[PDB]
Amino acid sequence: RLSKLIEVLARRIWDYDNELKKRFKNWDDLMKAFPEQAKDLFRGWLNDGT
Amino acid sequence: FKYFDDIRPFLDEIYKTRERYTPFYDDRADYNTNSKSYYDYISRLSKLIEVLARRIWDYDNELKKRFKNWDDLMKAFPEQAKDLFRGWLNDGTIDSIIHDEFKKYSAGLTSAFALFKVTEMKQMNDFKSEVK
Amino acid sequence: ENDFKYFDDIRPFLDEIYKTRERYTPFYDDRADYNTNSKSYYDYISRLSKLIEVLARRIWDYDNELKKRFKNWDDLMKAFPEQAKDLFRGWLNDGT
Repeated sequence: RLSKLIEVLARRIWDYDNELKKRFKNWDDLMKAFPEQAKDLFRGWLNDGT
Repeated sequence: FKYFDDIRPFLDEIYKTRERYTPFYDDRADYNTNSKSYYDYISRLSKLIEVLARRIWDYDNELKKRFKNWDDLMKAFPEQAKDLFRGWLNDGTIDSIIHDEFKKYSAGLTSAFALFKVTEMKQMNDFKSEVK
Repeated sequence: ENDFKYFDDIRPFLDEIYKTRERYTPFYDDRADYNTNSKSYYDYISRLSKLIEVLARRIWDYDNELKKRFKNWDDLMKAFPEQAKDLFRGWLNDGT
């Protein structure tokens, strides 16, 4: 039973990896491409309202 | 340090035994009852329950690194917003701010008090026509 | 002053065990074969079992904590244009 239990939580660690590699392929793009996005979104024309 | 290693060469490590030749008739295992096998099995099985907890430490160390990188970039960001605004002032888009600041509000205040003053004057002409 | 005799009322009970600690062999005996029962394998996996389940649950419920921690990332993302326009209206105050 303890062998089955370490197996199933090892599979839980693997789907943490499968989730988290995908999250960091997403996130670090935003942290790499941040200044271009910072120049881009700031030029939106809500500025006259401010 | 994020490495989804692969799933199959870990699930065989829990079902693997070398089975070395420990001799019978020695004092390594005196009574050779089936108890020292249990000790050596469960203690060798609880290695991987340290392993994946170290993997949890790897996750949280990485996320601390991630949010720290974000926090330092947010420290740096007003140094971009300044000189961005200097780009916004040394160009000709001051014609947004001075024209949208000037004309609409000035004409609104002048026409508002002009309408109010002419309406008040019409009220006073009405009032003197009432009085006389 | 002659105070703090808390180091001193220990003295008649600290010489006492030094007296009856090592002068025993004319007064006692070495016989009777007391049995000692000490902890087979079932107490060993007792010592290991609560210890593994108390971190087995505490890595099973890592997902909801991590779910919080990549929820507030997107909370920061949706809070960021507000903070950018709030930063922008700061400098133009002196700017205009």
